[PDB]
Amino acid sequence: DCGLRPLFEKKSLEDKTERELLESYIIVEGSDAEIGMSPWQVMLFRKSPQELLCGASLISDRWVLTAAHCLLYPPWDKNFTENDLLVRIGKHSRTRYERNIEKISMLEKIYIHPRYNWRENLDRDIALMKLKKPVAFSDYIHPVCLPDRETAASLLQAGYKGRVTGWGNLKEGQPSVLQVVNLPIVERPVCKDSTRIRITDNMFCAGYKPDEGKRGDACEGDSGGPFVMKSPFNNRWYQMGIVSWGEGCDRDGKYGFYTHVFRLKKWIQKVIDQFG
Amino acid sequence: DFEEIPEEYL
Ligand SMILES: FC(F)(CNc1nccc2oc(Cc3ccccc3-n3cncn3)nc12)[C@H]1CCCCN1
Repeated sequence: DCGLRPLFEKKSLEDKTERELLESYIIVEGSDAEIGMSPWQVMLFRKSPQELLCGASLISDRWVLTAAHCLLYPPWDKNFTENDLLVRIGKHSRTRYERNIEKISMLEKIYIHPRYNWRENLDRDIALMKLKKPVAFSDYIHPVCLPDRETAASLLQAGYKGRVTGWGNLKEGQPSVLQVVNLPIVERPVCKDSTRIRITDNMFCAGYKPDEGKRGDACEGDSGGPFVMKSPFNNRWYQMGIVSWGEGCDRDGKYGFYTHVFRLKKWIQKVIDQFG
Repeated sequence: DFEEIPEEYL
């Protein structure tokens, strides 16, 4: 049932920019998201003090996927436990408590990839969060699909556009509602040559070239959010990447880097059918 | 600037 949106696919209605994604299968400078556009978008919220930590995604009624550096990053003494965070699902507005719409859940357990490399390049920047109690789906809460080998192979290609969402800063200042932007996947060589950082296979970068004219990128607060694509084969939405890092935001000649979800699917399935 | 959420969750 994953990847089919109650207010769109289920009703055969399409959001205003999805066609841009399909046409390519041959947040800074983003736009406001329509209601129910990303029912899997999750907000990582800090209790004391109350603030937006990062983005995240719902992949089942009990699991949330996000970037590991959102929880653990020694360079900034960042190390959160289950009791320090809250998960807000079904939101649209960044600051308002959407009564009768959003759902807030406590965490039962956090799982960070054992080989997450915070010391150097944030390799394997991924983590799973098990909710204490299952959340009920609705028109605004619905899981995204995780890719299978075949979907990843045919969609994760240079020039193919994906979509990123989040309540992060609008510039390297904050949005009132969920922002959205469609970005093209960039060739590995171009990614490697734009930074001094050692890029691994567990990553991919996306963004427009400085001469493409179009702008767009993730930014602070957006980390841990989903990079999703719509399969033109079964019309479902699949999460291909996780907003991981970047040097600044929407800076020319630079690109956002994402955790390669499929490459780490083995670890994901292993944790799920072993701890819950 | 975040609106207070129910105490039940906190
Ligand atoms: F480039 C860096 F030096 C700095 N970048 C970051 N280091 C630690 C946490 C981050 O979280 C983000 C979030 C992000 C994602 C995509 C696009 C822009 C951003 N930024 C938000 N602020 C600055 N960049 N960038 C981060 C990274 C490279 C990888 C190893 C750690 N240092």
